Amino acid sequence: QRECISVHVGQAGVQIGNACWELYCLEHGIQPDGQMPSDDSFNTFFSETGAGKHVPRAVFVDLEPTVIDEVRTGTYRQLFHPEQLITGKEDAANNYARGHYTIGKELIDLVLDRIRKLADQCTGLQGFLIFHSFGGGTGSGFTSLLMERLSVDYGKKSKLEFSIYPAPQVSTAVVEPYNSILTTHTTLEHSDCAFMVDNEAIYDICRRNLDIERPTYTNLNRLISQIVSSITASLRFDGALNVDLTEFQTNLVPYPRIHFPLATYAPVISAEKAYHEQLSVAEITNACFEPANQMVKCDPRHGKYMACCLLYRGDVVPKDVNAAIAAIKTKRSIQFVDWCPTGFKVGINYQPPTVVPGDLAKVQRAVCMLSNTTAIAEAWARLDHKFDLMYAKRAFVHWYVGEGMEEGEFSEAREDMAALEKDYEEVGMDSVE
Amino acid sequence: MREIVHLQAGQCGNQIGAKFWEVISDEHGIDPTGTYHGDSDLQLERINVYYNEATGGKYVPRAVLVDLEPGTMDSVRSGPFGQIFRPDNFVFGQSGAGNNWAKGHYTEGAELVDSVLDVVRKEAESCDCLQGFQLTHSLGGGTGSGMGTLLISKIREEYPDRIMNTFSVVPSPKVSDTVVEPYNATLSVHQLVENTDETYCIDNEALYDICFRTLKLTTPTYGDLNHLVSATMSGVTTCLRFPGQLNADLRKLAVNMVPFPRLHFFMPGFAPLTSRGSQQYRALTVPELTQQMFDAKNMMAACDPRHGRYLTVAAVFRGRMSMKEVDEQMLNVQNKNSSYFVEWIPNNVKTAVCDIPPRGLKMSATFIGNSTAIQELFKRISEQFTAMFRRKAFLHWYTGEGMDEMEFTEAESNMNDLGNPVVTRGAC
Amino acid sequence: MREIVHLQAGQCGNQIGAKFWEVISDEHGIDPTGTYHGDSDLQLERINVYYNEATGGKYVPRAVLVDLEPGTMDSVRSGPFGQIFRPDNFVFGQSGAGNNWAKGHYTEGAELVDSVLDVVRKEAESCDCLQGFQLTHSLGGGTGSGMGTLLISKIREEYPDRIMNTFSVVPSPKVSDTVVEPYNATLSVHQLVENTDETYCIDNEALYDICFRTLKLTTPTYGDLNHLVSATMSGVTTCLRFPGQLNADLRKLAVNMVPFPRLHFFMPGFAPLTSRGSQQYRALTVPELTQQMFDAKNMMAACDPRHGRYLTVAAVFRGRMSMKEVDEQMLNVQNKNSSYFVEWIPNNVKTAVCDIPPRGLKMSATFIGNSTAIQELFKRISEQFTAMFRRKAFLHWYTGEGMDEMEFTEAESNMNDLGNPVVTRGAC
Amino acid sequence: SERFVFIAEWYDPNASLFRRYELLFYPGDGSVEMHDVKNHRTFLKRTKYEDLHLEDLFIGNKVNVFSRQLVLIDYGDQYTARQLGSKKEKTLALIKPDAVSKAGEIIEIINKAGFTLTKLKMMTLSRKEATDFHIDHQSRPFLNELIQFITSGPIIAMEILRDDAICEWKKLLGPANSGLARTDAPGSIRAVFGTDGIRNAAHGPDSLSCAAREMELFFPSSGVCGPANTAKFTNCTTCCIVKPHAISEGLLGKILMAIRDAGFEISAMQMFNMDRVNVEEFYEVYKGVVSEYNEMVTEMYSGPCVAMEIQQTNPTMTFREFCGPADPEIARHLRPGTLRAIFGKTKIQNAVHCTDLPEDGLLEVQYFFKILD
Amino acid sequence: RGQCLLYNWEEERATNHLDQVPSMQDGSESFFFRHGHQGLLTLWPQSPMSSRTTQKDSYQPPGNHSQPVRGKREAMLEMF
Amino acid sequence: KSNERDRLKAEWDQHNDRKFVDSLVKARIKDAMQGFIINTEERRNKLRE
Ligand SMILES: Nc1nc2c(ncn2[C@@H]2O[C@H](COP(=O)(O)OP(=O)(O)OP(=O)(O)O)[C@@H](O)[C@H]2O)c(=O)[nH]1
Ligand SMILES: Nc1nc2c(ncn2[C@@H]2O[C@H](COP(=O)(O)OP(=O)(O)O)[C@@H](O)[C@H]2O)c(=O)[nH]1
Ligand SMILES: Nc1nc2c(ncn2[C@@H]2O[C@H](COP(=O)(O)OP(=O)(O)O)[C@@H](O)[C@H]2O)c(=O)[nH]1
Repeated sequence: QRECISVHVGQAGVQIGNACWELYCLEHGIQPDGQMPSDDSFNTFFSETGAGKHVPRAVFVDLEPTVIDEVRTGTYRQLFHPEQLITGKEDAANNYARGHYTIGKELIDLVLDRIRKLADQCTGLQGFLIFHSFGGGTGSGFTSLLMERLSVDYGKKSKLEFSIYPAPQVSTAVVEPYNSILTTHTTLEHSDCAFMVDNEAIYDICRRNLDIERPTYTNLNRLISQIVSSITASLRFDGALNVDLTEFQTNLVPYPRIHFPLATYAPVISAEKAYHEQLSVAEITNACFEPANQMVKCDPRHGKYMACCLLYRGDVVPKDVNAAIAAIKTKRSIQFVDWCPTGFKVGINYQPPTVVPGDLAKVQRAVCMLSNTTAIAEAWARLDHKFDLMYAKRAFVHWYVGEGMEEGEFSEAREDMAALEKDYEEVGMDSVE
Repeated sequence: MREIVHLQAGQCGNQIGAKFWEVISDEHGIDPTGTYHGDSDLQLERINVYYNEATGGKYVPRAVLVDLEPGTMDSVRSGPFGQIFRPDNFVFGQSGAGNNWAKGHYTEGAELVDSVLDVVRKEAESCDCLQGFQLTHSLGGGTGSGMGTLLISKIREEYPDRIMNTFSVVPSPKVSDTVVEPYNATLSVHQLVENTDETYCIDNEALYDICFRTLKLTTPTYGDLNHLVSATMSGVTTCLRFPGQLNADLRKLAVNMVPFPRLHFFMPGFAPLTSRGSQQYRALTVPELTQQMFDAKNMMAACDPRHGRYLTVAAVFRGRMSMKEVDEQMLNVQNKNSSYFVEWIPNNVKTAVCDIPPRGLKMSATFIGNSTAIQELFKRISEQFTAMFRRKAFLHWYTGEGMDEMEFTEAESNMNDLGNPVVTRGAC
Repeated sequence: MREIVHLQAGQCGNQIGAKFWEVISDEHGIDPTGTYHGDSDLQLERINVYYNEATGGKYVPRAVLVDLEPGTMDSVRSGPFGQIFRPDNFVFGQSGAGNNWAKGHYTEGAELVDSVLDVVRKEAESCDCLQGFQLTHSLGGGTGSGMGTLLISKIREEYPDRIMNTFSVVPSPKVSDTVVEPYNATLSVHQLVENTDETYCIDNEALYDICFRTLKLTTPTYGDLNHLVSATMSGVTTCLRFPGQLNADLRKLAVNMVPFPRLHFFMPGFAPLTSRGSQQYRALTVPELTQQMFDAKNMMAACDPRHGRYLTVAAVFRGRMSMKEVDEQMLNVQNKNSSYFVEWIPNNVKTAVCDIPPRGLKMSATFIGNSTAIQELFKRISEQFTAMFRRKAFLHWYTGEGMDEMEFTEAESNMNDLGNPVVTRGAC
Repeated sequence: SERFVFIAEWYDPNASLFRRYELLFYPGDGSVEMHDVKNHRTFLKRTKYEDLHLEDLFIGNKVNVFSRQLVLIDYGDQYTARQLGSKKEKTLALIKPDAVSKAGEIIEIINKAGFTLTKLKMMTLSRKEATDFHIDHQSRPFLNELIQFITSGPIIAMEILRDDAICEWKKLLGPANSGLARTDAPGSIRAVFGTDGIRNAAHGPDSLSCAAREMELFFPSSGVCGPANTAKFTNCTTCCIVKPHAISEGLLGKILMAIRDAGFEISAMQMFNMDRVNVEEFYEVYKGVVSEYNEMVTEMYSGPCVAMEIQQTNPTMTFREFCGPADPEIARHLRPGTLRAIFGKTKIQNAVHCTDLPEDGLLEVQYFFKILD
Repeated sequence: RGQCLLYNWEEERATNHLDQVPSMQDGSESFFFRHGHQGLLTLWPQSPMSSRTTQKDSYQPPGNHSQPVRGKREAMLEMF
Repeated sequence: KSNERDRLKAEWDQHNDRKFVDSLVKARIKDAMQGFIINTEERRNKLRE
């Protein structure tokens, strides 16, 4: 009835997807075997065969082994369909030419065939949830191929990215400034809305609030799994106000180029502090605006909010929400653009968040905020300057140009990112006419 | 399947092969006979990479051992995991180079190079997505220096898309080991800079210091120094084998290190290295691992980075660990010691983590870095040829063999045409 | 609806507050696990005075627990009623207190103030109508002196219309547990005079006097010493939490006990104090209770009330008793000794009677006396400071951390300027 | 010094994960220390505690400290594993179909030696279960006699523990032949309460290997064996509880003494380990009625307890009059002869709980003898 | 062995459980230990491999394992 | 388009047909348990008396 298809590209996107599907299994009561211990809410992410064998509505695609093989060797072996999981035989190796131009045609036909097979058994396709990184070659170029094909094939549908934004300070690669500009330039036209997420911002969140000074990438990925659980839950459960993927993309995106919000979460408490705290709706709303619970290292005070979507889940009083909104629309630390006085969009669900055995706590209230702001121009400018200083004398260009990709697309992507940085400034500028 | 051939040639290189294949047999399970008496089941899967298959659990290694005098060939057949290398993949020829790149690349080699190529194909084809070959030669000396370059070359063509990593024993700094080493190795540098994808220079002298300073071993044997190199040869391919978060294929260690093509002469180095007596007191933790890694003494190549700079560096941290730590300690290094890092390439690191520790350990890392200071190395070797050619020394053989005085010159320039690039960017 | 924010500064203040929270959690029926088991529904009417509610009915204290060394926080946590408090309110610091007012007011203490005021402000904002703060600390020593008086100063600056209660431990004449009690206590009082509204002074020798002569114990412990203070602390704020006739909150006690704004130094007292041997033979009535309060052995500071005139007296009874007993008995006290009460304040006693007694007991009474006899406790410290300051001893720490001779002299001068009106109003 | 370590869980009424902790009892002076396994910090520093006793420290036992109730799951370290390890021995003791009249004496003589008591059933053995029980003497000329005795009256099955409890309970058994026990006169249970060598008082396993199959036959792991000989609908029925208090200090056989000497007919016994949600249903009619319902709840599920059905006899005085008032100190002066007058103290830690309201009678009988095994 | 308090005494006393051993006619030290020692690795060259990868250690099959919030008399009432 | 409306109309009424039955059963079961609640309430009143 109401289903969204999940796609997960790269080693990153597959591991976030494994976190997401573990948490979806624990939400809907799906065990790792595939059956259900014995309502129709499961028909958003899990399909249904006779003699019940609920199977996920995703694809995990990766150009290299050991990552998908980790999933089929692990504890969710029987749950996933065998052709649902896509394995290559040669790693993309951080090269956008080896993501888009050379090794993408060895798997794009099979990936599109499986997408067609999933979309055939889907009465309502509310959209695609694209999980990928701005880093590695697979998650940079294979996603560009994916959106290039989905714009042709399903051009009226909604596509929502949950991108791993590059770390503005630490990073794990030197060609992330290359890959980020190239995938941003290719996917800017074909994307509808892209929530970006920063790993070292979540490191700061974990060390400050979750009190885990030794966090792993499973700890990193479970929180963003909870983000997408908060976002894709109103088309699963019932509640006070129903919010959809189309409603998200049409509320958070003013301009066709400007479709870059920032995600953040509330109760990030660590199961030994959540019961000495009031945890009221007003203060879980107030925790979102602080420049420390943001999932991207980018100061909101260095910018203006353009839109915000607040998704509340649990024992939530809508009038307490409304009072919290009235309180937060008054203080001068938070400013809006002069053309968006109605900037807040509320979505309330009647399902308290689940927990997996792990790091988060039993919470009966939670809120995820999707705040599209022009502050992200500051974060774009850092890796923009990295791209200039890197392209000054042609470092790492030989791999990209010799794999088959033309030289001029570097200048094209550079000018497109420069045009986006230009585009943000007059939208952030106050109106004088 | 991404399989990897382990071309190894020369008495020296072959001894390196032995201890290499030992480390692999150990981190895997292959016994000195073959049967996989492996314990866990995460090691028998990605065996293809380095170990093949044969009715009877036998996992004959996909290696190609070469030499120009049936000497070490036999010393390999009998010694360590000798009875594991296929009887056929022990190609050998009756003669001897004699520390003369010439015989190695023109007269002697020519005879064998042809046949060795045959072995490769028979082995290569078998691999599904042959990740790429890898050679262990010996610039300082004969056979390898010559035969190796000839093979690296002829095989770079046959298949023009397979990272040819080369862990090579570049002539040491002070104490020399062969008078013809100068002339010889220089020829190789020339051939290597334009045939190999990413080489890793190792200095027997350097490892000696790392053996009587970090491992306090009284009487270090070449075998001991050999294990250290073998370990690096294992750390670089860890991900392609065992599982792990943030995997790291060989092509990646390059794509994220080699800035301009030519510049592909790095500097290898293992990490968790403490005295056999003070190990029980070692606090193995990412902090201490990175300390002992991005240090200096613990680099398997005489080329103090402090006197130079660093285009790009990698750190394949194998072991179950908290990436927050890896990420931070990495950044700490970059931020604090900024001078010892070029600025034109921002984010100059390559965090890569596995999930299986080297048997008998918890954490581990292999430092690979494009230290612009590899110049000091090529400089010594070049300040030796011009110290010789000038006085037409020990040149008769080379010339009489089939080489031409002119050819020698070409190398000198090519060398100084690489001993210079690594300076322009190496000062900004 | 009223709330009081509790603060513990220093080790001494921390154990006193821990026994405080145990005693009042016993009175309000709170288990160590946060839930409720009790016998009266009258206990939950004003639980939101000291306890803030949470999810599932798990009442947590509205207390902030601060110290400069993390060896008292773990002791408080590992107490029986340890994990009732908010773990974010455990505002610790990896440093050394150093029993130094300079290091508590102008060093790591003042560095930790900017973080502890954040949770103080949060606990103040999470209330509908806050009335007062209470701070448990000790003058003799650091932290509770330096950081304590700086907390008083900053909280008075941020909230100037609210009552500030401070339960303060002053050094004894019999011993000194450190050697710098005058140096700490003078700079403590110099801040405490022109700031807080209700100082309640407690002395350790007076505690031993009570525990040996009145309670008849031979090995009293710090649990006992802080338990008497906890009973007094629960009985001062009990007309606000439990119902009855003639209720009196803290500001009404302040306006009926503070004639002149500086004269706010009080000596507490609790007097249903029976030994085990005399509990069976006791004749517990209000005529007994008033005489036990006005007996000058149960006064919890080592000052003799017969050496000076009472300015104002306040008594908070608890239990079902008659105001005939209360009013006429306190009148017969005022007429029995009239030279020990002032004449410029006629009818100088305040009566507040709760219905609900402390648990297990039936008729309790807490004594608070603004009297002349605080002059002994203050002049003693003044000549101790003149003796230790005429020779510049124990002073290089203060001069190194940032104190000045001029402000040391200012503290001594203000101590003399408060030693003046206690004599002026006692001699009319 | 000389500390005892155990590993325990506590279920927190907030977030539902079992808090895993480390209990430490000091027998030199009664003191409690707890450590935390999840984060290695301290918890309730070494403090005097005069309510925890040495007999409470047992594997799977249910121990209350500071209302933070613990259940023990491991033996701490190897030291206290040695100290209280190979010590404890589980044994299955059987009251025969005879001497059920004098059941209290036998429960009392188990109680004397320190034989701690963990499971208790009163069952009329089925026809199919008899031949499973008679494996010890199968295909010898005694099956008819032993069948005719065993499957005649209700038996009482018993789980027992102490050190080398096998041979210590054989020492209570004395000679296997009751006539031999009488002729020897060693002061054994057959020497005091036997008849003959086929109907004596008690006989069970001879070793741990036989104790395993005896345990599996009489107390199953999913449960089918005992037909729960209760006669639920017998009109003049009442269900009472020897409380976990009285079980813990050990009063069960003496309660059986006191109630059978008044002619009341005990018809069913069972020990069931109380859980919170199940205690709510047996004490469902008490919340709002009694202003301290919570202490009754936590006393009920603060340990194991035996439910029992009593059949009304002995005219004029009903069971409500035999137990008298609720508080033992009400009963000590007013009606000073009741079992709640003098077999128990405090009000929290009373001896038994009666059916209170009449009609409310078959309900309790059913709860602990039909709608709960 | 070391047997002398000249240089390298600590490591001469150490590692003789590993180094100082080779029979009687194995021949000196370098002639028999020419293929190396058990260094690099700490002290345990027969230690088993770790197979506890992060996916398997962080995605184990979960369960409730809690006390049932369901009364038995409820369970019969709603079931019937 | 036409089969697209027909498919979700079919699924719509298909789970309608069972949500009907079990929702009505749940309402009647709630009525039964509140009747038993009335029983235990008068039972408590007798115990209080
Ligand atoms: N949450 C989460 N983030 C990851 C994970 N792996 C990688 N990332 C992020 O993604 C970036 C690079 O990962 P990928 O883009 O997936 O690399 P790839 O696509 O597999 O390409 P290759 O490196 O060639 O294999 C890193 O900088 C991380 O920030 C993961 O397992 N979990
Ligand atoms: N690390 C290492 N280096 C070696 C080994 N054997 C020889 N070498 C080095 O190789 C150099 C000479 O080898 P070479 O004569 O070229 O051997 P060839 O290739 O057979 O001619 C010497 O300087 C040694 O330092 C070994 O087993 N391990
Ligand atoms: N009433 C009471 N007084 C105490 C206790 N512990 C210490 N004191 C007193 O506190 C004084 C010293 O405290 P102090 O050094 O200032 O603690 P600090 O502020 O943390 O440095 C001593 O003279 C003791 O008499 C206690 O538990 N109860």
